Amino acid sequence: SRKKMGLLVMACGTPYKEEDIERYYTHIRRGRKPEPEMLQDLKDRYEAIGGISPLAQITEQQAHNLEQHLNEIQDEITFKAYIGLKHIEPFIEDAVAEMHKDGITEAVSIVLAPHFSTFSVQSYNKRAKEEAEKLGGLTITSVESWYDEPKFVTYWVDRVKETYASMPEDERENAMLIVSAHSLPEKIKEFGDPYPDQLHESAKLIAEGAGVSEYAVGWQSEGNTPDPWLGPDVQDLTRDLFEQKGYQAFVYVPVGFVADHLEVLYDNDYECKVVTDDIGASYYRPEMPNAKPEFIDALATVVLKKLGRV
Ligand SMILES: *Cc1c(C)c(=O)n2c(=O)c(C)c(C)n12
Ligand SMILES: [Cl-]
Ligand SMILES: [Cl-]
Ligand SMILES: [Cl-]
Ligand SMILES: [Co+2]
Ligand SMILES: [Co+2]
Ligand SMILES: [Co+2]
Ligand SMILES: [Co+2]
Ligand SMILES: [Co+2]
Ligand SMILES: [Co+2]
Ligand SMILES: [Mg+2]
Ligand SMILES: [Mg+2]
Ligand SMILES: [Mg+2]
Repeated sequence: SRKKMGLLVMACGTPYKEEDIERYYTHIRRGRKPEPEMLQDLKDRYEAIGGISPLAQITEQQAHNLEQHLNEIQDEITFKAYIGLKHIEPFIEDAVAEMHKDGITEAVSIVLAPHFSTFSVQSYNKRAKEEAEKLGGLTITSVESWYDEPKFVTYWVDRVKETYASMPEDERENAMLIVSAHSLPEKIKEFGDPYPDQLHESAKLIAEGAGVSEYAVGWQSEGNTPDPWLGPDVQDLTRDLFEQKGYQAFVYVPVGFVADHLEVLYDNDYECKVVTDDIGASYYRPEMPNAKPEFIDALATVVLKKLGRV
């Protein structure tokens, strides 16, 4: 008799259509509606990267493929996936309430972001556990980080190796690897937040496995509050490294992100590409994991290790 468990898969969320941009960004901006010029700019950015609908499908495909793969690779537990999002429905609290309604009493959760931080992961896990306590009769064990799962490191190692192998010889010998995640306010350091240290370790592990001796760590997508954010930003970092040593190719691995959305398809593939085009360097950014089987198997291993079953 297989034990039934909920599988709570958490992520940032995306709009589902253009008419959701206003409410999604209002939520991100803590209740402040974007001005009309910003709404129009955002619509244009989503159009430029191919549209909203495909981006909105990825978390669903990740959760569905993870549920089915976990149920196939072991015989003790039957998982059912529930998606809980930060900035649009279904919200984290909606997902926990659905688990409770459906008779789930025991769940494991994972955030689709590999590094722990106090701003994101800790907040998602605390929200899920508080809703479970309010409803009663349900407990959640939560994954806190997974950047160091060997199967996840290997996903990026093999993509980097392929990109370097594809380069002309002069590029391969004069290239720079930039490994990045979403910036946060520097003030997280007051709490001892390990997020920066974990990004640096991701970068070390990926460069090491791929045999890439020249690499750098940067941040992207910072906000505009007056307090300093973690830097350097990838755009400034790229230009500075070019001025120092004249690299002919830049390879971007935004390891903090696991799915296509604006902060990769725009903040790397447009904003960093503007800089590389300006300095005459080639631009490379290997594929995001999305719902590919190699990545799903890494996530399933993370979950089963957390439960002590591997
Ligand atoms: C809020 C937001 C946007 C606009 C974006 O592109 N992304 C991501 O990639 C994440 C993880 C989050 C949150 N967002
Ligand atoms: Cl936590
Ligand atoms: Cl953990
Ligand atoms: Cl951790
Ligand atoms: Co247009
Ligand atoms: Co136009
Ligand atoms: Co199916
Ligand atoms: Co399937
Ligand atoms: Co550093
Ligand atoms: Co952001
Ligand atoms: Mg319409
Ligand atoms: Mg750990
Ligand atoms: Mg920006």
